[PDB]
Amino acid sequence: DIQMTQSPSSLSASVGDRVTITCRASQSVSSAVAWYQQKPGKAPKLLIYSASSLYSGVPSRFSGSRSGTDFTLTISSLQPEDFATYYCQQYKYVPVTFGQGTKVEVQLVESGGGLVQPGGSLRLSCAASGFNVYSSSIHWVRQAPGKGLEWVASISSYYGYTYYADSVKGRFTISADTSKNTAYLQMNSLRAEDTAVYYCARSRQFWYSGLDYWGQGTLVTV
Amino acid sequence: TRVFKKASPNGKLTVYLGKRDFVDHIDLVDPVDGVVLVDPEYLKERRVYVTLTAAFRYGREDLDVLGLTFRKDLFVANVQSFPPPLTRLQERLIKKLGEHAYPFTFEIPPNLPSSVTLQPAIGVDYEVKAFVAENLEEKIHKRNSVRLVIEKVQYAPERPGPQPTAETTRQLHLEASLDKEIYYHGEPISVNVHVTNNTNKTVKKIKISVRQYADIVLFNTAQYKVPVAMEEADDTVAPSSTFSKVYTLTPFLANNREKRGLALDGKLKHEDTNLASSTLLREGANREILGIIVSYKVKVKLVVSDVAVELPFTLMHPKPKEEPPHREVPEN
Amino acid sequence: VQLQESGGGLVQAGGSLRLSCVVSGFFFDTVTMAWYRRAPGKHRELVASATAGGTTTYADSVKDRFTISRDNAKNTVYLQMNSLKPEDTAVYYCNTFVRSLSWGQGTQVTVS
Amino acid sequence: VVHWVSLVLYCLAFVLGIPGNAIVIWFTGFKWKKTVTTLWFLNLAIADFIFLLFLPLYISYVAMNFHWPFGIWLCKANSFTAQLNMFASVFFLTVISLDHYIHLIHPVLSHRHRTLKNSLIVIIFIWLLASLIGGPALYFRDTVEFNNHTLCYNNFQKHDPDLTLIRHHVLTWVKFIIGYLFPLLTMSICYLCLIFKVKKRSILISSRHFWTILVVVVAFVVCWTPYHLFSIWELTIHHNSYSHHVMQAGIPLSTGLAFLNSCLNPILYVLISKKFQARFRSCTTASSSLAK
Amino acid sequence: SFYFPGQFAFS
Repeated sequence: DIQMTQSPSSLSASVGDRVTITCRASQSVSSAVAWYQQKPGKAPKLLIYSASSLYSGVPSRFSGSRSGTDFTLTISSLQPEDFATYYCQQYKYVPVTFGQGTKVEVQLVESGGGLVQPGGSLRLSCAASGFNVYSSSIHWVRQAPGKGLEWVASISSYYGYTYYADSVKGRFTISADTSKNTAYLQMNSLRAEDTAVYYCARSRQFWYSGLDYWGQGTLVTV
Repeated sequence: TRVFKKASPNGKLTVYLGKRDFVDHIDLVDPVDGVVLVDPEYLKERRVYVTLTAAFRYGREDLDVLGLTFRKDLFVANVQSFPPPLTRLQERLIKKLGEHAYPFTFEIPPNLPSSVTLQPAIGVDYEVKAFVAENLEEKIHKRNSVRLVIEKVQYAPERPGPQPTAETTRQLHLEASLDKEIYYHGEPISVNVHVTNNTNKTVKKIKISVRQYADIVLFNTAQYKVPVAMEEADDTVAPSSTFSKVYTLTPFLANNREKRGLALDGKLKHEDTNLASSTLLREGANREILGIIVSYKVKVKLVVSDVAVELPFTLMHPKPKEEPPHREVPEN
Repeated sequence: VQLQESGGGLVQAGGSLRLSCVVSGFFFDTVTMAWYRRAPGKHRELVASATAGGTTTYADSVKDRFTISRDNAKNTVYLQMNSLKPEDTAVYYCNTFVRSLSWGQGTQVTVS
Repeated sequence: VVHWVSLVLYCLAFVLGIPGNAIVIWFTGFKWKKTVTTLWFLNLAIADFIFLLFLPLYISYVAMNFHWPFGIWLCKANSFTAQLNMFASVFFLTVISLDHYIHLIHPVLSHRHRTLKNSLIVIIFIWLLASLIGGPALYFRDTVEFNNHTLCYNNFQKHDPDLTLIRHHVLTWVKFIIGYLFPLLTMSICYLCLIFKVKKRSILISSRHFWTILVVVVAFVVCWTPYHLFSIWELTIHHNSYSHHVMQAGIPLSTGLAFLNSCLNPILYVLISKKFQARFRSCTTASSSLAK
Repeated sequence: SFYFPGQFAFS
């Protein structure tokens, strides 16, 4: 597969500085690289969806550039509302992998989740509103406590394609109800290493441009 | 900017293009700007030029029964890149590659069909072929050429259109109306079925279908219809009543894989795409100009124990932000 | 299409490097192979041509300084370094003149 | 003079039709493209191959100066298989022409009959029709023994002579109408209207198609008019109380022309420009940089 | 008259 690595594991700076975060891809991927900012206790927010194109809403200070495989993000000035964790994701292939995270120092709601004994079953209901299931792609991403993000599964209702991660193949299934405009994830044979916060993220079905909207959090402990 | 290049199977004669997408406005088509690159050697004894063929296959297996290749060239333009203006992109390529860079530019005329294929290849496809030949008409080998394929598509205009309406009466004053004229791909379609029954005859069920017209014209006009969706209801009305309800429909490809003759967007490779976007033609000047024309019309039918209406609409992609990759983003 | 190559190192000033670039896969035929150096923070720049016959051209800022020898019999090309400059440091790449090959990892040289 | 050229025609037709039909029968060995259009050629090839297998018996018949050796053991089945193969071949040509017309004018086609099951059904039906029309040739033949030669001819004088003057008229007229008149007429109505009638000349391709249509039509007419016209004229003049003396002396030439047409059909129909390449038998898009 | 064409030219 492809592993995504970030050069700085911990960055310390002050207000009014120009910092550079370097993220190198294992293989030669295209400009299809997305950057995210995850506040502590909050879902990640997309910043750049093409490694060079600014998102609608993010301040113009953030910028990206590429050279071979040297995708990087530069911040002109670090305001107090900037210290968070930054992740670099490549979405050129199905096994999308997020970065290790750099420490700087339409609504989707999900239900379910609880203490389940190993080998049990659990269902997560991703209540989706403000968009169409056929015009969007639903992806499920988990996050171990204090660790980086990990992709689980995705569904594309327009083409009827379902993709699963190698570690959750067969044991996990994904389904979506078109009438109710909701996404459902059912888990079977829950192992001890599946304790993570599950996010129901959305991406545009036509010309994928990163995970625009994320969930809230339904951390499941076994 | 990360321009696109496609090296030939031979160790030279590569082609540079800024983007593999050229929109077709209602007024003029964007020029095919690019630069062909070749080493100083192997060229002095010949002449280099780039072709542009608007191929159109209308058969299968490429059968040659009775000398019928099943293909058709709609627009062939050849420009001689051999030295006897340039845009910003073209001049940037010259200063980077070096002195031995030869620009080539085409000019696609209006009233040309877009790159639209059919689900099984049959469909309209463009191609940019670059090869060197002094005679300019001798046969060229496949290895000494670049099979760089491009596609031309149309996008929805900023100005919307009026809401379609139909009032076909029969002795049942049916009155259907869509939400809006402009519809994007993968978006729901809402149609009103406000009717008024007055005769003693009673309707059994209401059938609503969306059909795609593949107006392919090669010798005679064709009207192939594919019911991409169906919303057969069970509602009924008695004399002096109505069934006004906003039924919701959504065309897609998950349940339309088995259907034959379905029209899809131009495919550079075997990677799959969505339904073919509606093609816009100049008002009044539109006529039989060959190619494939795609139009969409919904249909509301009453099964009495029939009254049918047609409401045209446009199903097209919006304006892209940066560039369309034209391939499965999460491939493999 | 592995395009393995080596020859990088650290040289103070005016030392020979003798970079080596081997080609595996497609036949060499009578094509010309160039040498591109990527300056830190800059793009790739043409240096030499090395055509089928003996017709070698240099760049404006490197004329009468470099020397390229081609051994296409064993599918190898080389560059000769003489009287280097502090600004000569770059990540040298080996690829065809028309850049028809995948850009593999290039050797890194440093001049002090 | 007619006998020598006729024998040369039979020899050339057999020699160029056995491999010509054999090669197209396998369809480049094993590809075989199980589609209706491709199955037309395969069925035509096997029918013409059976025709060529039974041809050498007629070759000896013509060569030995009408000295046909065996009776009901040979000719009673030879007649049936000859009619079956010939009428199946002409029916294959006419259905090929009709199919080409229908899928070239391009109406809604897949709904009516353009399916593999319908192709098999129509093939079985057309083979059954050919067998039925070749039927009475099998069960109505006598073998007269005159001047040390045995002729297998029709036997209307045998069985019951209670029949009126119209004895051979119905069968020959049916063969002329069904077998010659309908296929030739529909081939004309298709090709001439499509090609010769300058309809949509903008797309009337002047390439190999425009010449191959004409050569097919001219070969068909020049190789099928002699036999039917001569048979009809001879029957008419013989039944008109004239006895014909010996005025034709060259009717096997018509059969040789028909054999030559059967030889030419698989080679000209299938072995064409694209098939010549089959008989004789890229890269990946990347991306570069750009100064900003 | 007496099998002058003999109604035979082919099958």
